[PDB]
Amino acid sequence: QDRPKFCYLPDDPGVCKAHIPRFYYNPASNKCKEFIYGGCGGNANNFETRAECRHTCVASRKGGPRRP
Repeated sequence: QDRPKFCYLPDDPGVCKAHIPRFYYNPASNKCKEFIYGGCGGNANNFETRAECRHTCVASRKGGPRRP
């Protein structure tokens, strides 16, 4: 893909018992979401905003003149 494969990795907050506002890209639904990060496991898919999350994987695209 023209985009990073780590953007496909499901949200991986890990297995810890904490709470940190984090974000991941969901290509399967073509949408950004916020998740609660712990502190145990994780991946390269761990942002702090939706505008970043889309600019990471949903970059370089020109198709659909303002879809409904």
